[PDB]
Amino acid sequence: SALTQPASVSGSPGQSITISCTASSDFRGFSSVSWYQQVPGRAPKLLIFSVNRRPSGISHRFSGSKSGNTASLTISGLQIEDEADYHCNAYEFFGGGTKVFVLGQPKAAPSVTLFPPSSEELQANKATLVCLISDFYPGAWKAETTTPSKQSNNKYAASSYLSLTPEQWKSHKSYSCQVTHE
Amino acid sequence: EVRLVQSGAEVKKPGASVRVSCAASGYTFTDFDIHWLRQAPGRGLEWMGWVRPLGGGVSYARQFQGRVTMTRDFYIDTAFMDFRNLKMDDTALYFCARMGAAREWDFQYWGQGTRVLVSSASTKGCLVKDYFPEPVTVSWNSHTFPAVLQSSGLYSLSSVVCNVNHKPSNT
Amino acid sequence: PQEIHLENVTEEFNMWKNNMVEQMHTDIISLWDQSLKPCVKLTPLCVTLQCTNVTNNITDMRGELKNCSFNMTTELRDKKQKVYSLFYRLDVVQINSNKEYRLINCNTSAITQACPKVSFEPIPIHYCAPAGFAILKCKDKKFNGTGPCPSVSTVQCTHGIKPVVSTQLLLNGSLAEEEVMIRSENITNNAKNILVQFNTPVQINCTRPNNNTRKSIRIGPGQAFYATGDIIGDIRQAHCNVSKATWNETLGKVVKQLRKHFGNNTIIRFANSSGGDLEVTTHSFNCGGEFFYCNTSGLFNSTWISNTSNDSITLPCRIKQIINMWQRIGQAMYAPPIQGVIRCVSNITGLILTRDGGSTNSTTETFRPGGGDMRDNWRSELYKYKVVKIEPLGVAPTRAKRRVVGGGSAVGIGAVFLGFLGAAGSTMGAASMTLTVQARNLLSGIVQQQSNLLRAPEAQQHLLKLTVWGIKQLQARVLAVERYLRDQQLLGIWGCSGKLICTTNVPWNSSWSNRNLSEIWDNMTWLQWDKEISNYTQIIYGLLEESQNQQEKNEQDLLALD
Amino acid sequence: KLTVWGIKQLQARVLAVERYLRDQQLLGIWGCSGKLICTTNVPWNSSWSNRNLSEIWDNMTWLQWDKEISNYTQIIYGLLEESQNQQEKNEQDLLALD
Amino acid sequence: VFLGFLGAAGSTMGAASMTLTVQARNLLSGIVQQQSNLLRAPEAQQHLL
Amino acid sequence: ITNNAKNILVQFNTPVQINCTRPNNNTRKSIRIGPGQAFYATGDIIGDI
Amino acid sequence: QCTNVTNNITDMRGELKNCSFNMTTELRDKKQKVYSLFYRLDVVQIN
Ligand SMILES: *[C@@H]1O[C@H](CO)[C@@H](O[C@@H]2O[C@H](CO)[C@@H](O[C@@H]3O[C@H](CO[C@H]4O[C@H](CO[C@H]5O[C@H](CO)[C@@H](O)[C@H](O)[C@@H]5O)[C@@H](O)[C@H](O)[C@@H]4O)[C@@H](O)[C@H](O[C@H]4O[C@H](CO)[C@@H](O)[C@H](O)[C@@H]4O[C@H]4O[C@H](CO)[C@@H](O)[C@H](O)[C@@H]4O[C@H]4O[C@H](CO)[C@@H](O)[C@H](O)[C@@H]4O)[C@@H]3O)[C@H](O)[C@H]2NC(C)=O)[C@H](O)[C@H]1NC(C)=O
Ligand SMILES: *[C@@H]1O[C@H](CO)[C@@H](O[C@@H]2O[C@H](CO)[C@@H](O[C@@H]3O[C@H](CO[C@H]4O[C@H](CO)[C@@H](O)[C@H](O)[C@@H]4O)[C@@H](O)[C@H](O[C@H]4O[C@H](CO)[C@@H](O)[C@H](O)[C@@H]4O)[C@@H]3O)[C@H](O)[C@H]2NC(C)=O)[C@H](O)[C@H]1NC(C)=O
Ligand SMILES: *[C@@H]1O[C@H](CO)[C@@H](O[C@@H]2O[C@H](CO)[C@@H](O[C@@H]3O[C@H](CO[C@H]4O[C@H](CO)[C@@H](O)[C@H](O)[C@@H]4O)[C@@H](O)[C@H](O[C@H]4O[C@H](CO)[C@@H](O)[C@H](O)[C@@H]4O)[C@@H]3O)[C@H](O)[C@H]2NC(C)=O)[C@H](O)[C@H]1NC(C)=O
Ligand SMILES: *[C@@H]1O[C@H](CO)[C@@H](O[C@@H]2O[C@H](CO)[C@@H](O[C@@H]3O[C@H](CO)[C@@H](O)[C@H](O)[C@@H]3O)[C@H](O)[C@H]2NC(C)=O)[C@H](O)[C@H]1NC(C)=O
Ligand SMILES: *[C@@H]1O[C@H](CO)[C@@H](O[C@@H]2O[C@H](CO)[C@@H](O[C@@H]3O[C@H](CO)[C@@H](O)[C@H](O)[C@@H]3O)[C@H](O)[C@H]2NC(C)=O)[C@H](O)[C@H]1NC(C)=O
Ligand SMILES: *[C@@H]1O[C@H](CO)[C@@H](O[C@@H]2O[C@H](CO)[C@@H](O)[C@H](O)[C@H]2NC(C)=O)[C@H](O)[C@H]1NC(C)=O
Ligand SMILES: *[C@@H]1O[C@H](CO)[C@@H](O[C@@H]2O[C@H](CO)[C@@H](O)[C@H](O)[C@H]2NC(C)=O)[C@H](O)[C@H]1NC(C)=O
Ligand SMILES: *[C@@H]1O[C@H](CO)[C@@H](O[C@@H]2O[C@H](CO)[C@@H](O)[C@H](O)[C@H]2NC(C)=O)[C@H](O)[C@H]1NC(C)=O
Ligand SMILES: *[C@@H]1O[C@H](CO)[C@@H](O)[C@H](O)[C@H]1NC(C)=O
Ligand SMILES: *[C@@H]1O[C@H](CO)[C@@H](O)[C@H](O)[C@H]1NC(C)=O
Ligand SMILES: *[C@@H]1O[C@H](CO)[C@@H](O)[C@H](O)[C@H]1NC(C)=O
Ligand SMILES: *[C@@H]1O[C@H](CO)[C@@H](O)[C@H](O)[C@H]1NC(C)=O
Ligand SMILES: *[C@@H]1O[C@H](CO)[C@@H](O)[C@H](O)[C@H]1NC(C)=O
Ligand SMILES: *[C@@H]1O[C@H](CO)[C@@H](O)[C@H](O)[C@H]1NC(C)=O
Ligand SMILES: *[C@@H]1O[C@H](CO)[C@@H](O)[C@H](O)[C@H]1NC(C)=O
Ligand SMILES: *[C@@H]1O[C@H](CO)[C@@H](O)[C@H](O)[C@H]1NC(C)=O
Ligand SMILES: *[C@@H]1O[C@H](CO)[C@@H](O)[C@H](O)[C@H]1NC(C)=O
Ligand SMILES: *[C@@H]1O[C@H](CO)[C@@H](O)[C@H](O)[C@H]1NC(C)=O
Ligand SMILES: *[C@@H]1O[C@H](CO)[C@@H](O)[C@H](O)[C@H]1NC(C)=O
Ligand SMILES: *[C@@H]1O[C@H](CO)[C@@H](O)[C@H](O)[C@H]1NC(C)=O
Ligand SMILES: *[C@@H]1O[C@H](CO)[C@@H](O)[C@H](O)[C@H]1NC(C)=O
Ligand SMILES: *[C@@H]1O[C@H](CO)[C@@H](O)[C@H](O)[C@H]1NC(C)=O
Repeated sequence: SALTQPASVSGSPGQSITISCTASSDFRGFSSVSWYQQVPGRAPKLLIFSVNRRPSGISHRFSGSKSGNTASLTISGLQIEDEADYHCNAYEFFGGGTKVFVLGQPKAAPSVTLFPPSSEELQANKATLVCLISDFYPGAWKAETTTPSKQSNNKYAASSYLSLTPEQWKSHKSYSCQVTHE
Repeated sequence: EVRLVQSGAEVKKPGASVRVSCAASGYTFTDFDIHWLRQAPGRGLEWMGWVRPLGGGVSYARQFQGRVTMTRDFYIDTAFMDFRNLKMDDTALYFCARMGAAREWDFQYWGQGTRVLVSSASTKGCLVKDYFPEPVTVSWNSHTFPAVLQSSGLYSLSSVVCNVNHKPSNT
Repeated sequence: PQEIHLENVTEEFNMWKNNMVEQMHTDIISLWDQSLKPCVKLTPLCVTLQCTNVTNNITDMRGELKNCSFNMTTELRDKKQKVYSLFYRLDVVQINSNKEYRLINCNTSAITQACPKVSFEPIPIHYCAPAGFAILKCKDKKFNGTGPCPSVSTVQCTHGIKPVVSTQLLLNGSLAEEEVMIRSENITNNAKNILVQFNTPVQINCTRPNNNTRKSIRIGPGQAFYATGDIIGDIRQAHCNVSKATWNETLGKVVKQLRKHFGNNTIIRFANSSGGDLEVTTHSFNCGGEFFYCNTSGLFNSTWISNTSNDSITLPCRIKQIINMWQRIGQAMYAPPIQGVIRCVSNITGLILTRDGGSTNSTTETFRPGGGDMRDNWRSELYKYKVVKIEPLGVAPTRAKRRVVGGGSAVGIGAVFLGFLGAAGSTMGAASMTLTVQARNLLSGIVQQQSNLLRAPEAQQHLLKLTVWGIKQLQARVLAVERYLRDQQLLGIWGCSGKLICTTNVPWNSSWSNRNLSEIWDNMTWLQWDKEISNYTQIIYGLLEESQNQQEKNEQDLLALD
Repeated sequence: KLTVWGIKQLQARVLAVERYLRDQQLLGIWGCSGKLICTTNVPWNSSWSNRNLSEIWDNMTWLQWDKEISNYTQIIYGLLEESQNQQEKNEQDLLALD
Repeated sequence: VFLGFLGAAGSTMGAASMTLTVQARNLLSGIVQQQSNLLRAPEAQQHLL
Repeated sequence: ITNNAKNILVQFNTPVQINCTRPNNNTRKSIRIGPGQAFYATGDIIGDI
Repeated sequence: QCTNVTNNITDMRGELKNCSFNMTTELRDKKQKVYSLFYRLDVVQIN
């Protein structure tokens, strides 16, 4: 990363927030910038090819200007469709991405459903405690970490596992799990 | 109607030297240069190389010298990228893009991408059976949770509302 | 040739968007197809070959040459003939101790043989502009690629450019003056190529030591195919010899200039070709009728940083006979063999480099020579030119008014005339002193029988018909007439038919310009004047065309009406 | 199309226009735009011909006349094009200049 | 009340004689909006053709 | 209209839409028949005739 | 040499034919036996 980008940004819907693109003290001929809106894990979308020019399929709310060695992108009338990973490139050099956060959204209680080890599970002398954390928002063994993923009902769902011993599961009368949200 | 089509997801042990195809359609392929970009899950986009269709000229990045090689074929309007001696650090998603009509360093068209993961694991690999690689097909009577990555590399998951078909087993 | 130097003219042109390079490009490509179309076609030569390696002692000599016998047709349809020939390794591919070999283009494209009589030698050709157009020539020795040229002149046709197809090294080009030039559209962007121009020529000696022979085997009625015969003498490689002292010295001139853009103390390394087809990877050039392909790794392995035998450099060069110039699809040419030993000696006047790129900055910089496109061979010579069309109808306000409707001399030695378009940098008053200079040149030859006087010789265009330039001339002479008669038609409605300067009764509105008569005519060029009035020039042309000169007609005859 | 005489006609009709507009362009700089006969102020030098007005116009064909003046016809066309008709323009508007 | 090109073809000889520059503009070159000669200026249109 | 030899041309005021199809799902087969020359022939027909 | 395309004849009187011919190839000496399909209107019978 010859340049640098802000780690995270946050703002309320409808508010204008700016993004920056750093420049090194040894940069040469920094005269053009193109910004992209990359859906997390999908193909990037070109927001503005030149410093100020915009393609046809891109909305008018996206804008960009350059002052000295810093390139600035400003969003107006923010919506949730706009939330994605953003990157500013100068020639071949790119950036580490700018995380976006939209405030706010009501929280949700985790639909925790823990299931005891199956009959065939303990037969192989391998104990496995499975705990499912679904229908919880936002995305965040007494007495194996899975990152939460989006769902169709605009909620996140994760899971947790534990490799245990049947002799250790039969020595203790019971087990539980703690899923603290916010 | 211009769109770039990439190859499918592939898994390989270190030193396997995978090649990726980028199909071009809807425009005169022999005009614009094709670029290979790779993005890690916890990193930003990285530029690997550009190769133009007329003459095959190609410029490769300093760190990929002796490791990568790119070519193309005019008859199939496709540019290829040979990445030899792949390493554990180089696992990420590989994108091939085309510069916009403005001829500045901007990318107006991209591809769906290919998934290249390098690891050391056996190809053979309700409660889930060890089903490595990651893709599974869950069905009830002919709510699913994501999988977890253990230290061994095997993937475990759970499905609550089976006989999940396994690609390595071909049930 | 008449070249005019313009005083106080600062006209800039952009080398990369210059339209003159693409016209020539499409011009050479069209010219090639017009020469190969009448030549014989080798459609029956796409036959399974049975090749035996040419007589050679294998010490590794890994000869590319093959000796292939094929069942070829003859003058009669029912008869055949078994004849042999020689083909390099690059022309034949294996089709699954003689084995079966196939010509490389048979699976992709048809092939046609270049006529033996036509010569591929580059000759100088000048490109001129049609009557009513002008070409501006920069005369700045230190001229950058894009930007203002402080000293600009004008010329009818450019100095002839020898069209030399060269991939990695420009050949027989125009030398730069003083320091070598490093012209680039954007030196920071690696995608654009880096064109260089030399001030001191680097001589190069290339040969094909193999004393081949030509064998004409009739393959059709009135059609004859030319194949290589027995090779007399030692089997040797085609090589190019360049003196190392001179190449080391010139390479030191290019590396010095490059530091200005990237810094005084930085690592400037030179590397080899990083990939591509055989064209881009090697110094593909034509000589004596054949087409060499020289690995240039010995020229481009060096490392320069900060400051501080007499034998030549030799280049292993391959030779190919089946080629597709300019990466065209569906076409291929077989160059006939050249009997005897051939020698080449040319001048190296420029290179086409490339930026390496990479994530690291200010650590190391390597330049890789490349020949991605043939257009960059034309930008190396058409950089100092630009095409402009002259517009002779410039309006301006003056207190003079139309002769009343009711109403009804120096003989020479005018001083210091500037020639055609010479008054473009002088004041509007001084420029208005010379109007017949342009009016002579708007139509017909600008100078010395420039165009119309030339098209008079017979059988030049008749024989030419529509081939090549024949259609170029008709479009250039018809457009000339259409632009001249357009201004006269503009006058015919505007009055002033026979007058270079006419004043007609039309009020000049103050909103078009707030400057007074003095400041406008005291120190302004007509070029700057046309810019400010450009927003209103169309309206002036509408009020002046009818209200000024058709209201008169309706009133002028009413006045005499019964 | 372009077969045979088709290209012969375009070269014959374009050359016709180019020669007609050449003379009119020669007049446009020389004055006399709409006039078959125009007299403009230019002195006739005696070195071009020593014959008097009578002998020239009494018994001479224009063909014989073009032969003797052929050596000087180009110079006449240079003095008459600007000194005769462009000096007027520079003076004619100066006369009405503010 | 100008009638445009050839608009005075149905009006009286006196009224039609009032507009003569209308036709004289259109006798040569494009009648309207760069109709012909202005168009043939783009490059490689007819050269390639 | 009285002479039968001349055709009778009609012009509609309301368009009549027409739907045409070739239900056979043919396939293209390019078999090279010459150098640089390729002939296109119909292949296997998928589906009902 | 044509063979009627695979069809159940209820009359279906298919115009389509399936014809194999000795066609040339990239090389002059070589040949190839390839097939194709042609409608009834494109081919005529040669006795
Ligand atoms: C009376 O008037 C009627 C109304 O005008 C006439 O009806 C018209 O009839 C014509 C055919 O004669 C139809 O044209 C064809 O329509 C096909 C279906 O169109 C679909 O796609 C349309 C556009 O989609 C593109 O653009 C949209 C955005 O606008 C974009 O979202 C989308 O992703 C895509 O980029 C869409 O508008 C339609 O609703 C449909 O969805 C269309 O497929 C046809 O294209 C074919 O064929 C034409 C003509 O032959 C070719 O020029 C095209 O290149 C393409 O040909 C394909 O096969 C070739 C074989 O030679 C290949 O060489 C081509 O490369 C190509 O292969 C394709 O796939 C490749 C693989 O990716 C691509 O690389 C290629 O690019 C190609 O995509 C054609 O457009 C009209 O649509 C129809 N009208 C209407 C309103 O539908 C009627 O005919 C008139 N009467 C008479 C007697 O003529
Ligand atoms: C390396 O590559 C970069 C691009 O990748 C090149 O940068 C281009 O440089 C040219 C020349 O300076 C630029 O052209 C100019 O663009 C202006 C518009 O953008 C700027 O100015 C506006 C305000 O005017 C700002 O709002 C905006 O943010 C930018 O700062 C034009 O205004 C210029 O003039 C135009 O408008 C006037 C209006 O009157 C017209 O009269 C002119 O004719 C003209 O139309 C001018 O066009 C260009 O924008 C830059 N970017 C791009 C993407 O091309 C470098 O030049 C290049 N080389 C190096 C660094 O050596
Ligand atoms: C100028 O450009 C040239 C050509 O691109 C560059 O040189 C390449 O350089 C390498 C050495 O760096 C050459 O080496 C060749 O290696 C081939 C295969 O071995 C490679 O891979 C194995 C493992 O598979 C490694 O152990 C080995 O070290 C190599 O990395 C050999 O097969 C080659 O032999 C070939 O030629 C002989 C005849 O000479 C044939 O009989 C063989 O069948 C085979 O064709 C060779 O040993 C390679 O030739 C060069 N070519 C390539 C592929 O790029 C230069 O580095 C570059 N710069 C300069 C300054 O010259
Ligand atoms: C040049 O053309 C001549 C023919 O005009 C070629 O001679 C022929 O070569 C073929 C093999 O390619 C011989 O075929 C033989 O067929 C028998 C079976 O019948 C088989 O058992 C043999 O192994 C072989 O395949 C053929 O007999 C022979 N002679 C003829 C046709 O009279 C000659 O090889 C060609 N030379 C070239 C292509 O360089
Ligand atoms: C495609 O071409 C091949 C030849 O390359 C054809 O094969 C040949 O077919 C002919 C008949 O048309 C055979 O002729 C036979 O000759 C004997 C007498 O010698 C006669 O008694 C038989 O009744 C028959 O006429 C020939 O032997 C055969 N094979 C060869 C030449 O090797 C093939 O039929 C062609 N397919 C087509 C046209 O669809
Ligand atoms: C290429 O060959 C030419 C001759 O064909 C060489 O020119 C000679 O240069 C030497 C001095 O270096 C003179 O003494 C000879 O008289 C020159 N030859 C002739 C015929 O005049 C040239 O030096 C060679 N250059 C390279 C790089 O090989
Ligand atoms: C280009 O030429 C250079 C020599 O100037 C070649 O370098 C050699 O190729 C041989 C194989 O025959 C290798 O064994 C050598 O190691 C190569 N040289 C070096 C310095 O590594 C180079 O391979 C040639 N490349 C091409 C594409 O022709
Ligand atoms: C470029 O020139 C250098 C020498 O300046 C070459 O270096 C050779 O390196 C090998 C070891 O790999 C040594 O054994 C040789 O002795 C070196 N050459 C000399 C003349 O001493 C380098 O290989 C050259 N590269 C190319 C591509 O030609
Ligand atoms: C115009 O050019 C002349 C030289 O021909 C020079 O002497 C004069 O100073 C220049 N004036 C201006 C305004 O450029
Ligand atoms: C032929 O080449 C071989 C390579 O080993 C060499 O030993 C032999 O002396 C050479 N002989 C001749 C006659 O060229
Ligand atoms: C096949 O090889 C032999 C021996 O090298 C040679 O004499 C003959 O000409 C070759 N070609 C043929 C038989 O077509
Ligand atoms: C000749 O080249 C070498 C590097 O190969 C360089 O060090 C030396 O300075 C060069 N000669 C001169 C006179 O600069
Ligand atoms: C050389 O480098 C020095 C120090 O950076 C700088 O001051 C000077 O301008 C440079 N001179 C040249 C000729 O590049
Ligand atoms: C000048 O003419 C324009 C119309 O061309 C008119 O609108 C304006 O009022 C006039 N006067 C001034 C002072 O601009
Ligand atoms: C108008 O001309 C006068 C005299 O040259 C000058 O002093 C004045 O500044 C000019 N004003 C404008 C607005 O052009
Ligand atoms: C033009 O030149 C005159 C001197 O001849 C000077 O007084 C005036 O300020 C100049 N104006 C401009 C715009 O250069
Ligand atoms: C030309 O007119 C435009 C508005 O149409 C104006 O913005 C521009 O400044 C004007 N330029 C000149 C030189 O009058
Ligand atoms: C006539 O004009 C010529 C120049 O055209 C001049 O040399 C000569 O002296 C003039 N007078 C006479 C009497 O020839
Ligand atoms: C000049 O004209 C007069 C009267 O016609 C004639 O007598 C005389 O001989 C002529 N002389 C010359 C030199 O032409
Ligand atoms: C021309 O004709 C006249 C009679 O009309 C005669 O007097 C004169 O001598 C003739 N001159 C010549 C050169 O014939
Ligand atoms: C024409 O001029 C040449 C000298 O240039 C002279 O020798 C010749 O006699 C002249 N002929 C006439 C008819 O004046
Ligand atoms: C085929 O066609 C015949 C026509 O008699 C019909 O009776 C029969 O049922 C059909 N069968 C199929 C499988 O299409």
